[PDB]
Amino acid sequence: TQRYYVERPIFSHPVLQERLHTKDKVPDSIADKLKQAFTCTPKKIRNIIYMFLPITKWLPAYKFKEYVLGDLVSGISTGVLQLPQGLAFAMLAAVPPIFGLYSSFYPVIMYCFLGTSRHISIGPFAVISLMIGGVAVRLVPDDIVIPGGVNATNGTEARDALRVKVAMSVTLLSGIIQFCLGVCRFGFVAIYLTEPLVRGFTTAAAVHVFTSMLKYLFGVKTKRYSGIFSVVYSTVAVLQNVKNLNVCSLGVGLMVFGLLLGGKEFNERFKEKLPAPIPLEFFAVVMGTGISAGFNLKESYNVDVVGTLPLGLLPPANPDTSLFHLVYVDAIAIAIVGFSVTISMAKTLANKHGYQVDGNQELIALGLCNSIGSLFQTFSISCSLSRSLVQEGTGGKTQLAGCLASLMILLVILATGFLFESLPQAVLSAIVIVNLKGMFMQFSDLPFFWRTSKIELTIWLTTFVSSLFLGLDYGLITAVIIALLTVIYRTQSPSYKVLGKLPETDVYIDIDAYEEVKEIPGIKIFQINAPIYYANSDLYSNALKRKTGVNPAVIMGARRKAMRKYAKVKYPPIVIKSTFPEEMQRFMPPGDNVHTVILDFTQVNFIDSVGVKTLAGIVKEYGDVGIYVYLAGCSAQVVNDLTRNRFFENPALWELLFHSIHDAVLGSQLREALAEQEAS
Amino acid sequence: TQRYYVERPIFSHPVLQERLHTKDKVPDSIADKLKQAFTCTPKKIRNIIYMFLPITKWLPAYKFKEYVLGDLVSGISTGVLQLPQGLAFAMLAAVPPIFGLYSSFYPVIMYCFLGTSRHISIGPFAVISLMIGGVAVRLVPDDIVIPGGVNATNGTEARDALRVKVAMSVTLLSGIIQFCLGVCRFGFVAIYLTEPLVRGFTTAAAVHVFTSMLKYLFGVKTKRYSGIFSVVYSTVAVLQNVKNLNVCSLGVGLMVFGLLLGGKEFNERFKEKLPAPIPLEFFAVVMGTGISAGFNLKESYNVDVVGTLPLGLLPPANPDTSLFHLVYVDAIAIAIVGFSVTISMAKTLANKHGYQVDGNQELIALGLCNSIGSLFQTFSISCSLSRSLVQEGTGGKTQLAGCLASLMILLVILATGFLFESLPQAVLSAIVIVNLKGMFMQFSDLPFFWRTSKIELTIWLTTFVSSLFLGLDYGLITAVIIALLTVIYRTQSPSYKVLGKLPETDVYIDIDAYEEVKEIPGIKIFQINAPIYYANSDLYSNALKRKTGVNPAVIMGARRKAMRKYAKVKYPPIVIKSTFPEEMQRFMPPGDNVHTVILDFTQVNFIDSVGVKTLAGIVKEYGDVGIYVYLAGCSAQVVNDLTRNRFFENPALWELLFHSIHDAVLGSQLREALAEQEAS
Ligand SMILES: CC(C)CCC[C@@H](C)[C@H]1CC[C@H]2[C@@H]3CC=C4C[C@@H](O)CC[C@]4(C)[C@H]3CC[C@]12C
Ligand SMILES: CC(C)CCC[C@@H](C)[C@H]1CC[C@H]2[C@@H]3CC=C4C[C@@H](O)CC[C@]4(C)[C@H]3CC[C@]12C
Ligand SMILES: O=C(O)c1ccccc1O
Ligand SMILES: O=C(O)c1ccccc1O
Repeated sequence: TQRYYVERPIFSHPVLQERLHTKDKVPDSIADKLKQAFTCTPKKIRNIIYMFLPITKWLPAYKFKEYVLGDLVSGISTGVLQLPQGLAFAMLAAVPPIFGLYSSFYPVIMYCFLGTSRHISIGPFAVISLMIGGVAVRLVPDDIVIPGGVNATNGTEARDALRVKVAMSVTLLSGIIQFCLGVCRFGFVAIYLTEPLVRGFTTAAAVHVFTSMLKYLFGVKTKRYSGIFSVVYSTVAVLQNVKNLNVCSLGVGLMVFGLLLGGKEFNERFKEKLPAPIPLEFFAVVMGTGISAGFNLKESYNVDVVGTLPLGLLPPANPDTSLFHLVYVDAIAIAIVGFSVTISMAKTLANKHGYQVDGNQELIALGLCNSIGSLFQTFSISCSLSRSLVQEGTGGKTQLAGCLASLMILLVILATGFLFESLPQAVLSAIVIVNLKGMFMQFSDLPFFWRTSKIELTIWLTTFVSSLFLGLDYGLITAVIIALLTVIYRTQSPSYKVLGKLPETDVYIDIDAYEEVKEIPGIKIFQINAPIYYANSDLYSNALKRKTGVNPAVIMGARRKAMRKYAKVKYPPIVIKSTFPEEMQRFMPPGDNVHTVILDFTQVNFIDSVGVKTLAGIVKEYGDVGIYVYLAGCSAQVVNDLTRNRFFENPALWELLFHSIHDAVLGSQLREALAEQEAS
Repeated sequence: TQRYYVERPIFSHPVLQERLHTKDKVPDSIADKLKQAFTCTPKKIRNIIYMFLPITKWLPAYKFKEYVLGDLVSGISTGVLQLPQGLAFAMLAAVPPIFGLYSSFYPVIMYCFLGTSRHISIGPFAVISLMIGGVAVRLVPDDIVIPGGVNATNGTEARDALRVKVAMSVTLLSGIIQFCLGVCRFGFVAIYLTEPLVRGFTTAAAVHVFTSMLKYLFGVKTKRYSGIFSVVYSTVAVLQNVKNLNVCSLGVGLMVFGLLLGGKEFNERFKEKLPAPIPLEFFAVVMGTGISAGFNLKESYNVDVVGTLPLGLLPPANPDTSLFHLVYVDAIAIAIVGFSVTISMAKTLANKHGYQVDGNQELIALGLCNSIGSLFQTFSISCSLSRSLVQEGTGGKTQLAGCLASLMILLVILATGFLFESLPQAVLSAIVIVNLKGMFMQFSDLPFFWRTSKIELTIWLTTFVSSLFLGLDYGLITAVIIALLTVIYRTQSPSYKVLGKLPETDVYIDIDAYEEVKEIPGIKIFQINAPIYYANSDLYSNALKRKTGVNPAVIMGARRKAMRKYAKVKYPPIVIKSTFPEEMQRFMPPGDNVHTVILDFTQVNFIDSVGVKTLAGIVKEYGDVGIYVYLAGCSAQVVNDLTRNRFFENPALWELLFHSIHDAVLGSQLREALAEQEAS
């Protein structure tokens, strides 16, 4: 075995520097640092193509034997869920339902070619649908008259067409913004989305969607509220109008809701019994449409249905740029929110399955998908939380599962779009509510974060409140800023400790922690685990004067008190010897007689101009009353900050630095002993 | 002499903890922590009275012999400057000039009793006057007709009265806000005003005031612009209308401007020749009014003058609360800006003269001053930069200098208010411009901050730009947020270093720095001088895998490449031994053969849940390829973060911690030697 044993002279700063000679670095010209980027070797261009076109990467290396069954089952199980969710989100956007299926096919196909993550199901999203519907209603209210040959029997088809055009324009603008952000390498901002913030934002969005689904379930009409305090206004509106509900719609919605809970719990408790989970949503919609067609609930009890569904695909429609100046803000908000949600899901799924995703490629893929979708009659979309988990939980392994879902959505569009025209809105509302239960389950993080780390609990609660009451567009920004400022709070509330020396060793630990550490007499040690930047210097000085019990101001006051009570280019020395008579010392109230204060800088990352000024003031003031101050553990970075500022214009301040606490202790003790020698 | 010498066993975590026994703390009940606050000893109540009423402190201890002359000279020299500045700021607020003298007397008298700082000259401020004028014009335009018995010969007196009432209401609201903030102990926020931010904000405000003074100097009329892009719009407006200037007003303004520069430079170069500096502003206004009265410039050349000045004080006027819902935002902005500026000046003057100021008492004093001034026909004010520098520079020592200035302003109000009625606006504009030169001089910080610290230069430029183009109300908030986020940027761009061991000692320094440090073979050391919070873990992992040249992913890839090329409750061990055949090692491209990676945690202040997850992933992944990872310098705080999270559910991870880099090196070397022993 071996024991920790080192023998060496006391390493102050000048003693250590005379033993070290700076190395000569190799400068890299900014001109020669650009030439090597244009070698254009086949490997480099192949890597670039692989980066921009991930389909060329994971498709040739497709391991058939263990991917075919999982991909097929996951694709079927996610398409059967994407259909009712697509229709439901279409109605939330104040657009005809067929546009939900239009928006659930083109971007999925494009993301199967341009996407990096291989476990997310891109498609219609509830939050994006809500925001698109809000802007569509804001631009096009229910009071627009068009004399385009239509008689007095207006079916509001013109209003729906204008709303569709508004959604297309804002989607195209959001896609262009996302593409421009992606090519600008901005996707590096996704790292600021901490896990508690994402969980809180998703839960708040889940509450918004759940409360926005109540009017669809009950069947009562209610004007849509968008903006600040939207959730509370919407819920009080639906509560005021609840007296005029539709009994049959509520009954069928509650029945399918209970059936969905029963089936989901059955699958959960019979997980081992199944080779592949049964698609419950498909059975739910089949039952709903069968009953509705059986009893003709559209008119017999005034139970509104999804409506007619035209067939056939549409040729590309070149949009107009006449609405950009009206919806430019909301398009930016849509792009930011969609990218944030999709990057959070892609990152967490990649971490779970052991790989990596690219933020910039995600932005580029979303931008191209949204833009070309706007050319192809499609509104803005992003990743979907519940749908992606359903696709993965059933054995999703590559992105071909999304392609299969897109293909079956195409099949429904072309062939059996008429079959679902009688589906009541209650079934879709209950399906959305039941699939959103997984997001209600995230309240378990409240006691958990309370036990583990209260700062993250504060971030979670602040994000949830800011995204619930205020609009989702600005709640995310507010939560991000609060999360960033929590670091500032942490650096403004550090742990000031006074250290003591373990006997016979060099381990220095807090004096009030372990009952065996003993403070060295005449030497006080202070430690701060935080930088000394502008918003921290004053607190550091106050803590130094309070914890150590050595305040030069009160020392001078007591010295003058004893004085009045008894009576009835070169630089000056940093430490002024105590010009206090020994006879006057008899009238000097007792004290610890501290002769040196050691400052620990091992846990100080940086110091700025305000910090340097405060440190110089501390050194000068403490030296005024004849108390030496040494800095221990000054890293090379902090030494550079001190040198850059005006701290070291007096060369005699070089010797105050040291390398370790024990080095400073040995130096101070040796200096005291040397001063003892010449005393007598 | 003594040499650094320590002999001790290797201190891992369990070895150190078995030698330490936790002390028992003394709990302080939240109930008994409140009882001692109500002792109500005479000393405590005396201290409270001293805190709330600083006049009771520095007045009884007034040292006459060295304060009388300095206070008198400073008070005279600051009153003679406060008068023209008060009149000039009155006209900038779109109120009759007499209200400038009303606002220059009451709050100065009150701050002489309720103020803490003893070197600032409270009074009218250019920025506050500009904002008050902006809100007054916004509420009361030039198109208001009142049929209150006034004939068609309307002198716009009603419009001026409404503007005065608006200013009074907003001033009272701002005063109430300041008082409520002060009693709430909110004045603790003043620490976020770093020096570069304050300097940049003051320079931007100086530019705003200078460009707002051009129309007064030239004599041309120009409608006032308030809000975003106010400076550029105002300067292009005054440039477009310059063709209709008044020659005589410009001539007298330039003459007094040149005289002021000449006299100021004369005082600067004859500083030693004077016992007390001559008041140049008084001579300037005397000359201007003498010439204007001599030639009657009010009508002879259409040179506008300050106008008539009514005498006599006014009885208190109880305001109205009918304008709060219109000006509540601007009152809040006024309060914040005024408190920020005054606290910056008070803090810097206290630091210069060696004492301290209280932010909360400053807020309380400003709130009471503004409120009771609004009762006494006075608009909102705060500290004045140039006036305070003039007061302190001539020998201002206590707050009685402000009282003398208030008394002489009262003398002018009561007796000689008519004498200054013919003073041209050109003289006042040139006086404001010449006294604001000291704020133009602050561009010298650009090369200075460029040389010292580029981050503070970025803060300075961002503050200047955000406060120049955008309005001063929101530029301050934007600059504060940017300054706070610079810390986040600093923690996101740390300095990753790979350390080496100085021979025969225990000093570990960067391997690419000093040419004598030598890396220990088989051991790689990594150090980060930043926390490991959520927005930093990914960069830390990438830097660890790049700098040290030990990437487990590429190691596994190379191992599998050699493999395919050659062929033609208990827990598992953390480190899995390399199941790689020695024959396959012959096909394994050469490497450094690193057997242990040491992570330096001496400069890590805190770690959060994301950081803990990343650290656990690093440990597991590095142990997968048979590479031990040790943590060195884990402080008790970081150990607490790791324990609170789920890092230590496997007790075998306790031994991975250590106390110092050399301890970890010795432990790893000893473990390798022990593994060597049983090999053969
Ligand atoms: C620490 C953080 C929160 C500081 C910055 C907060 C900013 C981004 C917040 C605080 C107050 C917010 C505003 C509050 C209310 C509204 C009205 C609403 O109809 C549109 C958004 C808007 C205008 C918000 C925009 C974002 C906002 C200005
Ligand atoms: C945290 C970092 C990004 C700084 C944030 C600065 C925020 C709070 C600033 C910057 C730009 C500001 C906006 C600029 C202009 C206007 C128009 C005005 O009629 C009302 C206030 C309003 C809407 C401001 C609100 C506050 C604002 C949004
Ligand atoms: O339906 C979803 O998948 C969903 C996901 C997140 C938030 C609200 C939602 O409705
Ligand atoms: O007159 C001043 O002292 C002053 C100070 C700061 C900004 C504008 C100003 O006019």
